[PDB]
Formats: sequence, C-alpha cells, structure tokens
Amino acid sequence: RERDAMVAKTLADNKKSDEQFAAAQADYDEAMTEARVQASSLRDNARADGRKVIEDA
Amino acid sequence: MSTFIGQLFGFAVIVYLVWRFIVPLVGRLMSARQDTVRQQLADAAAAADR
Repeated sequence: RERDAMVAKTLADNKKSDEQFAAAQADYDEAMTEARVQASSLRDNARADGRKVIEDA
Repeated sequence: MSTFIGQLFGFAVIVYLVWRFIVPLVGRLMSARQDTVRQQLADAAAAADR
C-alpha cells in the first residue's frame, strides 16, 4: 500500500510541479499586465486634466 | 551404511544442478525487481525535490 501510494504521489508531484511551473509565467504576466494597465490608467488622467486646464485657462 | 553415500551423491548432483541452472535466473529476477524498486524510490525523491 505504501509503495503504491508513493508512486501515485510521485506522479501527482510531477504533474503539480509542471502545473505550478506554468502558473509561474502565467501569474507573472498577469501581474505585469495589471501593472501596465494601471500605468496606462495614469498618463491619460494626466492628459485629461491637462486638457481641462488648458481649455479653462 | 552405503545408501547414505549414494543418496549423498544424489544430493550433491541435485544441488549442483540447482546452483548451475536455477539460482542464476532467480537471482537475476530478484535483482531486476530490487533495481526496479530502487529506481522507483530514486525518481520519487527526484520528483519531490523537483
């Protein structure tokens, strides 16, 4: 029983390891695209109120 | 006390026959199984550290 549980745990460990490996790049890209969409949120609000002050002045 | 000697020669030839033919194959079989389970444990530890 222990040896069969061991081989099953080894298979599951390999699978979960490769899955977490892929999830590494997945969440890295997710975080950096959240970051760049936050960045692109700025530089437009700045452009927005710049346009507002240019026109009101 | 001479049947003892004849049977003993019979036992000698039968143990020679087994040590010649049978014990090599069963040794190979148990060694193959030993090395198989060894490799299993090794790659188990490998997948764990991976």
